Amino acid sequence: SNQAVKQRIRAIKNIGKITKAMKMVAASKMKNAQIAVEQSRGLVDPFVRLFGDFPAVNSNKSVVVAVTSDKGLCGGLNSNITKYTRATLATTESEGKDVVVVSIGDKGRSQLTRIESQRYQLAIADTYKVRVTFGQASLIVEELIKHNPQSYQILFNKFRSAISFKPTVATILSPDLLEKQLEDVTGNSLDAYDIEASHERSDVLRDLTEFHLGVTLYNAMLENNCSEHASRMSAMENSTKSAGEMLGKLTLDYNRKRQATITTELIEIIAGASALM
Amino acid sequence: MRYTIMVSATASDAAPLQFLAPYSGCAMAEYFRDTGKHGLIIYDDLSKQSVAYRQMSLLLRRPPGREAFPGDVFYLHSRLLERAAKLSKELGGGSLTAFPVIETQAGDVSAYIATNVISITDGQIFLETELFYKGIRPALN
Repeated sequence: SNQAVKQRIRAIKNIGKITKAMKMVAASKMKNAQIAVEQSRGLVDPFVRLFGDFPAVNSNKSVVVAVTSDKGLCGGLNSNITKYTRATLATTESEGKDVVVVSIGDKGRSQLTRIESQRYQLAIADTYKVRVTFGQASLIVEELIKHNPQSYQILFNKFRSAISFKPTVATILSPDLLEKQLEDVTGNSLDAYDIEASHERSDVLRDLTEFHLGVTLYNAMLENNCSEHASRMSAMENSTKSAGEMLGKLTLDYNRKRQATITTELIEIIAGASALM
Repeated sequence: MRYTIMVSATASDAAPLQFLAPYSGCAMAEYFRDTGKHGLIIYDDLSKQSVAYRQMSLLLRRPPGREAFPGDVFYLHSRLLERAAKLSKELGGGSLTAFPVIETQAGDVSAYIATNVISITDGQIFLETELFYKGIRPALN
């Protein structure tokens, strides 16, 4: 029974080196993806000051997108926005709203089905395999104009620093389905702007909210992918602590068995010698 | 010192003098138990008294035990600590309060002499070495 406790120190010592490799694998991936997050934060805000920010609208049809990770050593990141999904998918539920639940990331389809499966329609995955691009985030967005909701709900984790990741609900309204209806104040707040398009205001806003959808989608799965690497970094430093505290209790247990087996094999030698002498 | 007796069997002394020193001191503290007064006895490192008794038993060529202890090392401490009693009213009402001290190696309380005195005494005062390093003193677990 002194080799079973020695082969466990074989296990915990390499786990404590696997999980310290993944701590700095996810730490170098946190900083070379930070040079893409703050660049992508630029294009988000001219749409949030042109179209405002209207999360609490009573739309007829909605598409909620909880964008999660693909790999799952994140440490409760893909579950924290899953509870924040239904916290958002019950506040805006006010009159019997049609909802399409979409998951970006392979860890979303395994957790949104547990919470809300009948209004779930789409599952995008394998998106962080090479990198996240705007042309990829346009095709993911263009599959959400196949359904025609009045609003879009994007649930993601805003990468603030390596420690804090507050969840975000970014709302995109369909062009004149509900968006100009919410700008209408004693006239309109959209009538200040001179339209310089080929065609009308009704179909330049059709061009402009798909562009507002594709920008916020590209930022969401880029802020989340950098919030993924910084939660795996805090998860793989809590499991090297746990594989060094387990390794410490297992070396104390091994040294006790090492001492007890030298005493046991010695008493077996003296007893066999005292029986002859 | 006006109320204290100091029985001392140091590390240079013979192992039968260290084995006997808690019984010598218990007999002096039993004077106050048996006359209606109240005693307090501290056996500092009763784990060192079992090591001194392990030495005398191995040199008497008695067979080793679980941790090379004589096997009667429970009776070494049980017959000692049973003398710390609260006597009845017809015996005077005197008392003797024992505080045995056991040194533990790396927090392991599942050792032989540690688990013996736990199954003799009425309670424990566990002193954690991690609460002691944080400055929480007395480091009462």
